[PDB]
Amino acid sequence: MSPAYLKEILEQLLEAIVVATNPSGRLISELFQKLPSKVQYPDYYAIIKEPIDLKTIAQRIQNGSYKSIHAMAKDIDLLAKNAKTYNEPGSQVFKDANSIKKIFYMKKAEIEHHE
Ligand SMILES: Nc1nnc(-c2ccccc2O)cc1N1CCC(O)CC1
Ligand SMILES: [Cl-]
Ligand SMILES: [Zn+2]
Ligand SMILES: [Zn+2]
Repeated sequence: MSPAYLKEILEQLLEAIVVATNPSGRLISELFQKLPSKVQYPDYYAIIKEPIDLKTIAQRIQNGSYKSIHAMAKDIDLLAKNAKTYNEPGSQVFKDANSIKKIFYMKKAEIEHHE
């Protein structure tokens, strides 16, 4: 894939995450756009050694930093793992983190397998 072709795929994957809603209409990605304040949420940075958010992933797409879909996927996995480490299982944030992963990998398969 050329860098320009790869970028279009990565943009479509991120878009699928950012537009996803639950049956009640809530944008499940909203909380993950921007990392919490280091001033107001210092425990997050004591616990999470490699913080990442969707804004950072979007910038990496614009910068061409990802050389494969897999590289973006690993950053999505890290975002979700961080959220699932900081938040209790069955909490809304924990569930939404898993939902972001499920959306990403479903969309990746739809793109990569379609013929
Ligand atoms: N409980 C949270 N867990 N994760 C995050 C979080 C954000 C972006 C990327 C990854 C993440 O893991 C943000 C959280 N809260 C934001 C709102 C605040 O009021 C309380 C903290
Ligand atoms: Cl992958
Ligand atoms: Zn992979
Ligand atoms: Zn097709």
